[PDB]
Amino acid sequence: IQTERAVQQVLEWGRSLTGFADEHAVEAVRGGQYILQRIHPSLRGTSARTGRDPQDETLIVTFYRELALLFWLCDCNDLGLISPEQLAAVEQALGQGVPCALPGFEGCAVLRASLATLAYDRRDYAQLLDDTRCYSAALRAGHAQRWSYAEYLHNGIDSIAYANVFCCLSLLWGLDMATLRARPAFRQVLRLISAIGRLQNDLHDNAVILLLQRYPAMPVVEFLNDELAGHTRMLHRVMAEERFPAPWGPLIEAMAAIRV
Amino acid sequence: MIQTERAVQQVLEWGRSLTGFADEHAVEAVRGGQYILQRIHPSLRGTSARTGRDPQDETLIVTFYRELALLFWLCDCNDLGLISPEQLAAVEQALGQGVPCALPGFEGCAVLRASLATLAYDRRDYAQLLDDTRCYSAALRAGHAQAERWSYAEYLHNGIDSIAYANVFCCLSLLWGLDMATLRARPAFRQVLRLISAIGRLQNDLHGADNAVILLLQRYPAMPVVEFLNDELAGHTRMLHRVMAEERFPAPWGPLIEAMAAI
Ligand SMILES: C=C1CC[C@@H]2C(C)(C)CCC[C@@]2(C)[C@@H]1CC/C(C)=C/COP(=O)(O)OP(=O)(O)O
Ligand SMILES: C=C1CC[C@@H]2C(C)(C)CCC[C@@]2(C)[C@@H]1CC/C(C)=C/COP(=O)(O)OP(=O)(O)O
Repeated sequence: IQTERAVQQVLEWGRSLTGFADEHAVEAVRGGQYILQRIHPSLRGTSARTGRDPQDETLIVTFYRELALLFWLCDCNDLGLISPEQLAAVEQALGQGVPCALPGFEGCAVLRASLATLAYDRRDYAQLLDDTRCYSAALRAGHAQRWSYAEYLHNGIDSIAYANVFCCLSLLWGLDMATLRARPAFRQVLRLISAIGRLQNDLHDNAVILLLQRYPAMPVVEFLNDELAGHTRMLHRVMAEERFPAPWGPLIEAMAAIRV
Repeated sequence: MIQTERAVQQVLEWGRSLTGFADEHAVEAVRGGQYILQRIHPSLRGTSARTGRDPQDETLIVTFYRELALLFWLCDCNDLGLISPEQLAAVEQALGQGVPCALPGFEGCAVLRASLATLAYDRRDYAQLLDDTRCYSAALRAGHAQAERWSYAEYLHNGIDSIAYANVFCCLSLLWGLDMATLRARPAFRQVLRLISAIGRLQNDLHGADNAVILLLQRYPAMPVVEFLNDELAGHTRMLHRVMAEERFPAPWGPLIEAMAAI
């Protein structure tokens, strides 16, 4: 599959989601192509064991649809694209992997049914449902926020959705994240790359704003930038000290620079 | 409960086998240790029938106090350069690997470590203590190494290890059979561990070796450093409270974490 075929396949499915915008499909495919391209070499290697082809169109489009779903949900929250009633119904459906009870959101059932069918290790599917609920809640709790930088960063780590991205990749290509999750070190890296992602976004409510409202005289911009530097170094140190199975090393690095 | 001065003397007797050990190390260890044991005493009484570990066992108590004195002494070895870099490295090897120290003047290390191994209710806790000892050691040196200054993030991550709460909890679990090795399998438990440790680190830096306050002030002179940290400390406390509520950890973990927050 090239690019517009993927974009159109994501867009076609998006028509079954009220509030879906073209950009949700376009940016999901662009970000998704970026990640898959950076981990391709590592993937084809594991392809021997799993039997999951890096170029499998079905797997690629499903991965892109999950990314589009994440972008769409974020806008639904930040921009009120759909009603609060609709959002609650959609989040309930996506979090349990069942059809939405309200009309105009058939895409939820389609995507989740697909993920269940394609899950290499079904434990990743349950984990994805879990990450979806966490994500939904972090978007809501953050929108409704008095917040300390610590609490902000803790919630932001879940609202950035990197955990969901990793879990979807594991689900489709059999990357055994369900097993790697048991290692405290892996969990640590997950938190760091996510915080990196959250800071990069807030810098590019939001961190900068939150700290400015509270500390008018604080160089919040440089501070937050040092924080980003700080987290990146800690990520590297742990990446070395620990040795994660392909394609996790290139994947984590890919996520760190997705600011391209 | 062994009398205070009798415990101090027992800690001091062992401490005499560590170059640079000072009376203060034993005295402060017994004071902090008694504070902790008194606050979790009712709980330990409750688990004693199951474990066979008596809250008033002098051997267990003195051993816990000696580990606390060890941590105080190590902090000073770094902070005041009581021993040479070569001697500190050898001490870290013995305490972090559980082997005899290759250099003379530190017999107390292998002695305390051997007692802990022998006394461990669940031997996993001993290996955990060795791990926590390595983290604590590395953190003391990293902090002291702190030129290119650390980010607040890097500081707190390191201060979480340098505060030694993990070590204290692990030693308690080893001695009184508190099943920390199993509880550590729960993500929520590991989170409260990082939380209570960050809390202890912030409180220490504010109340009264790189310091959070002097750190943020040298890099961000204009920012209201102290105000910020006090806000971050309240933030960690709120997070801790909610997790402790959501999750209902077996006794004595609730009282133990509560006691550390107030110490
Ligand atoms: C919109 C996005 C497209 C997909 C893309 C991938 C490929 C997953 C790589 C990471 C970035 C991204 C998810 C990208 C951005 C997603 C999104 C709009 C983030 C907005 O912030 P978020 O963490 O959702 O919380 P908040 O609502 O912004 O507070
Ligand atoms: C490890 C120590 C022994 C036990 C003691 C109790 C009894 C729990 C009371 C709280 C302190 C402590 C945990 C104590 C801590 C030793 C130590 C000096 C903690 C401060 O961190 P440290 O590594 O010294 O870095 P810094 O010098 O504060 O920058």
